[PDB]
Amino acid sequence: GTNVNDKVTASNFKLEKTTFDPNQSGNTFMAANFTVTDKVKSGDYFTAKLPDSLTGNGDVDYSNSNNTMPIADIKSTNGDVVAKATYDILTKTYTFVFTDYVNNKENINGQFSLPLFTDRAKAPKSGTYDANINIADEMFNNKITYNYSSPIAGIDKPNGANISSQIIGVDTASGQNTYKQTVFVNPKQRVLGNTWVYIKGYQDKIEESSGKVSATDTKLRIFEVNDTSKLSESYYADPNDSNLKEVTDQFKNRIYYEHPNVASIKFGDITKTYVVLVEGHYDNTGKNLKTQVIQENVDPVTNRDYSIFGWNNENVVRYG
Amino acid sequence: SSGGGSSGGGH
Repeated sequence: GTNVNDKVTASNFKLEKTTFDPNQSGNTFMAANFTVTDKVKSGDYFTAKLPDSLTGNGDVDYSNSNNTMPIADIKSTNGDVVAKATYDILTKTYTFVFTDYVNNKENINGQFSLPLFTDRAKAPKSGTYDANINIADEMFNNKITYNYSSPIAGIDKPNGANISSQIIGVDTASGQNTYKQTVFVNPKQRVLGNTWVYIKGYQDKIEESSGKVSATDTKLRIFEVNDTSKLSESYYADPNDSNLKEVTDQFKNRIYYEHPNVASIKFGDITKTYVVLVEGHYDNTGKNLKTQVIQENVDPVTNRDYSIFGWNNENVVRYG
Repeated sequence: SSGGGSSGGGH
C-alpha cells in the first residue's frame, strides 16, 4: 500500500505526564484521535515519529525480534480493529497499517494510547528536552523533564562502598530471554582497598527471581572510566566510548562463579570508577527478573573500616 | 551496611 499521512489527521493529542524519574520506572503516555479525511485502502499506512528524547519500548529490548516492537491493534470508535501497528526501534517510528476494515467505510475514526519512555542513550543526563512528536506529518510539541535518581550512591564516607546498576534491556518477546545491565562500580571514585563486587541473579531469595547468573548464562565486560563526570545518569554506557578503557582481559582469572546465581569479581585496590556491562539470561519460571549488586571493601590504608553497599534492580511492563 | 535501588520499565 501507499503512505497516507496527508489523508490522516490527529487531534485531542495528550501527554499523561511531562516530568518523571526513568530510574524509578517513570514513564508517560501519548493518546490521540485520528480521522481519515479521504478514502484509503487496506494496506495503506500512516506513521508517528518519536523525537530524540523518547522511545516507545524503554527497557524492553527487541533486538532479537528484528528490531521491531509489536503493538496492540488500533481500534475504531466502534471497537473493531482499523489498523495493525508496529514500532521500529532504529527509526523510532510507529507504522499503522489499515486493515480490510477501511474498504467499505468513509469518515473512519480511531484513537490510540501508547506508553512512552526515555531514550537512555540520547537523554543520558537529568534535565529538560524537546519532546516534539510527529503524527501523520503534523507536530505536537512538548517539553520533557527527566529527574534521574543519581547513579552516584553509596555509604556516606570517603572510603565507603559504592555501587549502582540498572537493567536497561529485557528481551521478553523472542524466547531467548536475555537482559542487558549496566553496573557502575565505585561511581564516587573513592580510593578503596580489597574491593569485591557480587552480581546476583536474585535479591534475598533465589526462588523469587527468574535471573540466571553463571559462566554459561552471563558475559561481562569491564571498563576503566577516565573522566567520571562524563558518565550518564540514565545508566547508558557506550563500550566504544573513548572515555572507557576496556580491561576485561585483565579480569580473566578474577571473576568467579563460586556461588549459585552469583558472579564474584575481585577488583582489589582501586582508585578509578568502572563500568561493568552485563549480558545475561533469565529463566522460564515466569518470575520477575530481580537483581542485586553488592560492593564491599576496606580502607586501603588501615585495612580497617570495612564497608558494604547493595543495589536492587527490577523492571515494570506498560500497555497501550 | 546500607543500600538502595532503581527500577526501569518498557512495553
